[PDB]
Amino acid sequence: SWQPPNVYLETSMGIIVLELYWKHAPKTCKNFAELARRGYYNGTKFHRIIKDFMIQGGDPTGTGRGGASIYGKQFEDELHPDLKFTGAGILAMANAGPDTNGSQFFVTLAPTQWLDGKHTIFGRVCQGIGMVNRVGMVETNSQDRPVDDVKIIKAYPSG
Amino acid sequence: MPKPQWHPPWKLYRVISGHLGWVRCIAVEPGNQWFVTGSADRTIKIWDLASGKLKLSLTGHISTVRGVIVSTRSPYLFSCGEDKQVKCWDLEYNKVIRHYHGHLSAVYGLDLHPTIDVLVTCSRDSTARIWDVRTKASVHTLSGHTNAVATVRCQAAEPQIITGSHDTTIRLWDLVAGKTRVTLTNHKKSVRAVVLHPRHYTFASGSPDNIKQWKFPDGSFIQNLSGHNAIINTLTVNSDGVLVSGADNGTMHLWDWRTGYNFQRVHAAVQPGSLDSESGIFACAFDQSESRLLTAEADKTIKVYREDDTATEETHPVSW
Amino acid sequence: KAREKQLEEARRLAALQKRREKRKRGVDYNAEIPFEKKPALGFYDTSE
Amino acid sequence: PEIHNALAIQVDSEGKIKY
Amino acid sequence: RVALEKSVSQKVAAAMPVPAQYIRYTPSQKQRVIRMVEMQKDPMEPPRFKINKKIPRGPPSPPAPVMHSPSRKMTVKEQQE
Amino acid sequence: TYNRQNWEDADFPILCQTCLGENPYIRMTKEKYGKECKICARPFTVFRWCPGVRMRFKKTEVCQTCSKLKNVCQTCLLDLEYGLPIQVRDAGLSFKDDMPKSDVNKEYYTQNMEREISNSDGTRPVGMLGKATSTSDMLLKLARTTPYYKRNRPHICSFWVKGECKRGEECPYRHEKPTDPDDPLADQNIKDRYYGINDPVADKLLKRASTMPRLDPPEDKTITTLYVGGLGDTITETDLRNHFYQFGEIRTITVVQRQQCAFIQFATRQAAEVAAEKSFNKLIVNGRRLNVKWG
Amino acid sequence: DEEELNDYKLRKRKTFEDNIRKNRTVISNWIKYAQWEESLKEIQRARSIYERALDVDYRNITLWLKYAEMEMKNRQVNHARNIWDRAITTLPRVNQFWYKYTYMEEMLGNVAGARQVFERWMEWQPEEQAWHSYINFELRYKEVDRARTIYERFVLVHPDVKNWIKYARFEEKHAYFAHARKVYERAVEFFGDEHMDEHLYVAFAKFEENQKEFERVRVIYKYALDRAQELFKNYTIFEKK
Ligand SMILES: [Zn+2]
Ligand SMILES: [Zn+2]
Ligand SMILES: [Zn+2]
Repeated sequence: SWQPPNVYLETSMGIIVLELYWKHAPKTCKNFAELARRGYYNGTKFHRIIKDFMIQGGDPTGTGRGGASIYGKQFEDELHPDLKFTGAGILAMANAGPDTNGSQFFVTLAPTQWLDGKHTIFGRVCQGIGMVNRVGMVETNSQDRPVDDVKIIKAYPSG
Repeated sequence: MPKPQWHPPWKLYRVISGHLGWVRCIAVEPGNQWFVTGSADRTIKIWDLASGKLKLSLTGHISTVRGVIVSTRSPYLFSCGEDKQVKCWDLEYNKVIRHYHGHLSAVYGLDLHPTIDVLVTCSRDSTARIWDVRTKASVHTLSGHTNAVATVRCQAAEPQIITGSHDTTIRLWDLVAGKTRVTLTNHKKSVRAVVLHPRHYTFASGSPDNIKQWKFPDGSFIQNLSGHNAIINTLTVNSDGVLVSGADNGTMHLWDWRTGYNFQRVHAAVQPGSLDSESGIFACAFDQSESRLLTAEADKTIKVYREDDTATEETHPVSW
Repeated sequence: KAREKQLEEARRLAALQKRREKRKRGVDYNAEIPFEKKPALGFYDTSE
Repeated sequence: PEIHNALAIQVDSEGKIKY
Repeated sequence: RVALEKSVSQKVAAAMPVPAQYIRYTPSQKQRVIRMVEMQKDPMEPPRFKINKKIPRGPPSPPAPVMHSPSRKMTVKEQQE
Repeated sequence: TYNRQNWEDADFPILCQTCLGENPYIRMTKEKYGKECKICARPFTVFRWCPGVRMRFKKTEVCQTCSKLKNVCQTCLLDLEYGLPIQVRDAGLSFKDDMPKSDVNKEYYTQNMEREISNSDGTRPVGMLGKATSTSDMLLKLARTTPYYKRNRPHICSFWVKGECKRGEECPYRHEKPTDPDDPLADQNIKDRYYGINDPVADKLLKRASTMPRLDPPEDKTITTLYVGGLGDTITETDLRNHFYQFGEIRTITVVQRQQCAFIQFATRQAAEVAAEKSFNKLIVNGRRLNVKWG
Repeated sequence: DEEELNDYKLRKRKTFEDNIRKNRTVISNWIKYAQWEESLKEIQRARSIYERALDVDYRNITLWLKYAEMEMKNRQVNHARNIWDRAITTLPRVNQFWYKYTYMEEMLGNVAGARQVFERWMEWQPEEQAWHSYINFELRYKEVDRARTIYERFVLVHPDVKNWIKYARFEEKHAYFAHARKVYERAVEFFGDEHMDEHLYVAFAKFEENQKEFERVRVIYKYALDRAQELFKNYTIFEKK
């Protein structure tokens, strides 16, 4: 199967090496690796950008509620205790509701334990947490997106 | 660097006098039968184009007439002056029939839309005003220039309104909203003349610093026609690609529009009893046949230039 | 010069005597900024 | 997981900060 | 021409000397139906408010960046010239 | 010589739920340039309606630009999101915004903000809403949830106060005794209510909110162990661990149904203080409300 | 005394506002009002006065200079950085703004990343004093490959015989003799190859006389064969040595 430990993502803010939680969520890590291989999360703008809470990119719809994953239609969020949205550099999926998650990746530098139970964490940001914190510090509009659009240039799912 | 195309030089062939003030503006009737001059004599004179005979003289302005234009699609003559009043003359009775009023200072020029029949005037109160012709209603007041707006140009394509002002700025406006769109600040001195090319979707602006060719609609800078370092008061372009820059010191320069190559420098003489300081081109215009150049010189003369057919390419070679 | 200063001193003395015992549609410059123009923000600043 | 006023800086390609 | 004719008609109708709608309101705090009715203007009735209130002119548009050729510094002989 | 305030003519008034009434079908009247604004003194589109059966025929008072600037109702002059005076919301969030008081400066500032809003998207209460992202500090404790219709009650009949209301029960005004005129709550300048300066309702609600220690805690001598009552057997240690996981690392989380107390302690003093402030009569987990105190 | 001071400040502000309203375009009234507001320790009032004066006429150098100096004389460093960023983005051709911004961010700021900010000025192709000050700034920050790229862009952007001689002296002083010889060879090949300047050849002969006298004699013979009085003096110096 596809169980990469860490992947790389180069964008306009910089290059970040993010670990994947394939030990607790192997199916979500395989879906994220297949979306990075197919370029589903590459080139899509940041749909959701909270005020220094969680910055979500790679959503193909761009409104923060749509998007398609590698498993087909919507992916069920199977949260685990080893991969929780807590601390700094937590990688998860910005799901609006339960059992509906796409291929978008959200980096959180703050505590998100309230949304940790309703979403499956893809992994952790081993490198480039400062770039995600600088991207999430920009002011956004009421639709969780600023006037300028920031996307992902390249994605390498090595492993 | 391509070689410029050879243009034949021009020569003065008649000088018309009779005005008792500085001739400030020249317009040509679209059927090429006659032309018309406005002066500092507070009179507007209709002159025959071929014979040069004085056809008519109209009074009614109280100060110096600064701009005269003839409507291409109506039998109307529009005159603006230093008396803060714009007059629409019906030629059908040779009388003033409409008074456009509302400028706070002297009107320095005006232009007509070729399609919509709307009027635009630029004045010394740092404003341009857009007037509906029939209702005499100022439908817009373009403001944003910090000094007096020396000239205005109008065209059917976007952007419709071009303004050059004395605060070294050119503003490309939007007609329906009355707001500016593009501001060009490249000139160092006062932009006194703008002219639009008939077919290449480009325009040029004149200042004592340089002449600058740009590109519609974004106003991107194309070329810097250098030389002719005097106070350029007027700018006209031939349909054949000849650009004529006339200055306040009396010197005239002729350019190829494409390469920006000056091929002729013409400094005419003055009236018999006249000072050397009274040499200056206030306005110039081609005819409808694009073969006669008519200049309004500051010695109360109209000077008319013709093409010199005897010259050939080896007699007047193109430098570099 | 000195006469206007003496008149201002006499007016201040009369004002203090009346305080010890409209605005004419004007602008009071000592109460707030007359025409407050905030500086433009960009790339820096943490206030004071 | 296992851990438990300024303006927006715009950078395009190699262009250091869009001013 | 259509936009300018609309502007001319609005300006003349403003300068000319002299039905109930239904809308849906979402208060965002369910929905309501509001019958928009304009009250009748009294023709026998003067203007209400003083409009000759002059204030100083506001700030303009933010200034354009100034392209120039590099400045030729004049000599001192040019300065007494 | 050509600067003046433009007249604000727009439909769709911005009102509270309480002043709008309770009927879904409202009959509505609009004047184009009826009255002037009560703050910025510009003419504006005046909306008038009856909110219900025996109400007052409430009408809009301030213009739409002032109400969009301070995010308040056009009649009640209270906040749209919370139903509070703007002095209370400015004490909660930010009081450094301010506004000029002299009429020429007020008209100039209002014209500048009107031009800024008209050059913006159209409906945004400037960057102050960007300073309003942090919320629920103490304002949600005293915010009303029910529509307080008693401020749509009609006025007191002045003829009945002198005992000469000849209409009797036909009189739509209230035939009851008024409030105390010696009470300082009865002054209520409209400009003071808009500017948030010495409003007595705001002072009374600030004194009422200051007497409710919903975020005080700290009743232990440098001990992070705090007892949350009201949990019982309905709330277990899993909900306490999920609440303390947002604060970071928890030293001890336990629940005892003999005393119905949840013992929560953290290794960090700030995390334990945040957990005690979040559970001080404001936390509900598993259907059980918790009140934090010393244990 | 407080009421008398308030009346005096109100009278001074009324006279300043009347002098502003009488003549708007006279900027000395704005400067005097802003300096009087700064002298009474009202920073935001003077900032509003300066912003109003810049809204009246933004093209004046002294308004930007005085408002940035008022920001720098207080502790508002980030305000001064914003003021300088606005002054650079509106008026790029004024070199005094660039010079005072670099002295503020180099002495008081002490940030090397301002050099990257200085590279914004290198987009604008300034006069040669900017290149010389950047060479000396990179020498003060102890960088020689960066200064080599700076001087290469200086030779490419502003080519002159004195510029090539300064490049040769900078390559000689940085202990890169092979790079100095390659720069002298490129200057001989490009700068005045057919123009016959006879000054870069003298510098190449001096560098060769520092290096090896046979190549210096060959360079002096080639300069005498290609050519003035200075070439004859250099040939006589090569024959005497
Ligand atoms: Zn309300
Ligand atoms: Zn208002
Ligand atoms: Zn009664």
